[PDB]
Amino acid sequence: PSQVRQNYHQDAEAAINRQINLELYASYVYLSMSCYFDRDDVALKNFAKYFLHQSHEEREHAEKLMKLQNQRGGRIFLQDIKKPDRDDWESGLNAMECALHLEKSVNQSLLELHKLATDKNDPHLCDFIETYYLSEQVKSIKELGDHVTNLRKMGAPEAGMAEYLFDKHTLG
Amino acid sequence: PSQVRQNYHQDAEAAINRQINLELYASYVYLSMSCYFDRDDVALKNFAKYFLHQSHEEREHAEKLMKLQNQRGGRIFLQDIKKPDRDDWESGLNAMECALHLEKSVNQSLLELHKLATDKNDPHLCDFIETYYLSEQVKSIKELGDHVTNLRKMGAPEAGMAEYLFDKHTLG
Amino acid sequence: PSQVRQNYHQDAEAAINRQINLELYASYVYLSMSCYFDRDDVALKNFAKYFLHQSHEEREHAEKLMKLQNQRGGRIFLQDIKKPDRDDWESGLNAMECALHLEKSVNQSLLELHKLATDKNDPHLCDFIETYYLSEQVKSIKELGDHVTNLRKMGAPEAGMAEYLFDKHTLG
Amino acid sequence: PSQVRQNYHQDAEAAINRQINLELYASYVYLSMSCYFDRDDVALKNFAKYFLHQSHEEREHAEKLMKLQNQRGGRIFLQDIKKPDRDDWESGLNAMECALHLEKSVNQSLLELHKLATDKNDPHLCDFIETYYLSEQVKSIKELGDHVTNLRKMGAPEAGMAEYLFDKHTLG
Ligand SMILES: [Fe+3]
Ligand SMILES: [Zn+2]
Ligand SMILES: [Zn+2]
Ligand SMILES: [Zn+2]
Ligand SMILES: [Zn+2]
Repeated sequence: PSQVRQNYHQDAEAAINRQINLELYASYVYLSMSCYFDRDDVALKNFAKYFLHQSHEEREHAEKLMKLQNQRGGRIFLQDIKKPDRDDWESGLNAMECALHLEKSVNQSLLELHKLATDKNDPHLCDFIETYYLSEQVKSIKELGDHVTNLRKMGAPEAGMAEYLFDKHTLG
Repeated sequence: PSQVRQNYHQDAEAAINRQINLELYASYVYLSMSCYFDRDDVALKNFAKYFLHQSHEEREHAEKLMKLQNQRGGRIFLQDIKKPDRDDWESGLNAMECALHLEKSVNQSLLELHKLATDKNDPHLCDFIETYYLSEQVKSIKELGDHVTNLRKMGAPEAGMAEYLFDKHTLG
Repeated sequence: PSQVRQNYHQDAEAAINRQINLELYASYVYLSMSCYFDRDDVALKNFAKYFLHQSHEEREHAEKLMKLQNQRGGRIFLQDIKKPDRDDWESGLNAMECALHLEKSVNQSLLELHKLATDKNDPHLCDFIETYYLSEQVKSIKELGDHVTNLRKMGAPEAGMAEYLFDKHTLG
Repeated sequence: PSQVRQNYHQDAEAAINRQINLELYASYVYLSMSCYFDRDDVALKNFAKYFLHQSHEEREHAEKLMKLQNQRGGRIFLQDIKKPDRDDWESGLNAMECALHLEKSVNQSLLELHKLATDKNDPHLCDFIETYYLSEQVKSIKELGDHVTNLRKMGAPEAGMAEYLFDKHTLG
């Protein structure tokens, strides 16, 4: 038992390691999206910048969880970061929809984590998740949903100027 | 009789209280519109900001009338603020048209107020309405009419990019 | 179902709309108080400023709840804002006592909201209420109780100089 | 007929000269009050400063009317400035009450002036009175009424500390 460990159940430790892997996976998905918008046959620089920023933020989310694990006396166990589900994201709209789907999955994992921490009466972990993760995810889900709504309304992907003007105004 | 009261007829007092209720109602209508444009399936941030600003301005219009009432020795009598006529405003264009209709109704109430004050030979009240209310309403009616013209001309609500580009250029 | 909605029960949505109506009502009560202290036969400018500030803060509390509702994929349903229970608040002390009573009622509604959100396992909503509403209400209840204690101790409303000197020192 | 005179009836000219005399009289009343509060057996410096400021403002009101008369091609005819009704004003409260009475009389003369100008279809004169005189008088009446309310509530003149603390806080 670690000298610092107190009120930190092994199941919470395991769940945090699973959450760290999920955050790194999301970063890598966002990186793939960012790479796709940089292709010469896609050529949407603002979409590329948006998703690269999202990748870096998710890397920060993972590192903050690692700090939490070490702070509570648990031991980080890293696992393979699986490749994203596709290399061709097909459009700005499609990419935003997939990012929405991803963000809601991460949100769902965090809610399961919070329920475990509440079941284990770990108040510190609950408040950590509440303060640094759940509100951020709610904001990001709302942002992505707004992006999808606007793109769909503009006629994306079929209306040729829709992704181009969205890239300039909203993401520029 | 209030120690300050002079040349201030009870009918004018009643009309001012009615005007205060109308100004608060308009604020609450604008608030509902603002809430509608913030929905994830509408997602027009500049329309939301515009109508929230309008709500705050109408709240200021009401409070200025309350100050007038107290200044003249009349007594403020507040009434229920009725809910707006709808929660779904259906489009930017529709919202602007309804706001135009509302602004002209408020204008019509103020003109009736000015006619009453002229009939009662209350010069101070007439000049107050003229200086702080009628010109503002004329400017706001003209602004909203211009907004409606531009949106209709752009093809709103059916042309998908019309509300989006109006939100960025005119209201941004 | 809204594209952003996740772990947000319809009962919580309804309770938030009820909370929005309660916050707007409180703003309107504070506005009426503010109007009363501005009367020429009351003439307590600092009491008027205090309650007007309180009205604006409660309007901000309502708008923050509206933002929450839209963020979680729920739909705002506005209701009539009922008029305050009286137009004559009779004294500074009486007004402070009524404001204390109001603040504790709002607090009681928020605690019921938090209990519902805990029953529904909605951690985000619980933390939102905890972070932005409950502590503010505790501070405001304590402030108002202190104001009442000081006014009662000074001999208000019967001691003529008590409300006057409280208006200058504490609220000035 | 003056080369500049246009739409300026002789009755309006006479009424303006009467108004100029009334404004100078009010200045001289305020001066007498100011002198009274400077007496060694009264010794209320802030009451003295208040009424001296009021005297200077009324002198400015008279001079603005003189400018109006010359601007419209009328001829100023000055009359004796009658002495104030008393040299002993007996208290701060009594002085404020008399000032309220004076301000309302001046207000009543201005409303009669506005009615004459409206009967004579002199829009410029009406707007001049409305813009520079009626609103100022409404503000001053409300201020004096508030002062009287506060002094009466504090127990003035019988409560010894009431005029002293009002002089420091409100008029200081
Ligand atoms: Fe003191
Ligand atoms: Zn994350
Ligand atoms: Zn208005
Ligand atoms: Zn509140
Ligand atoms: Zn004057």
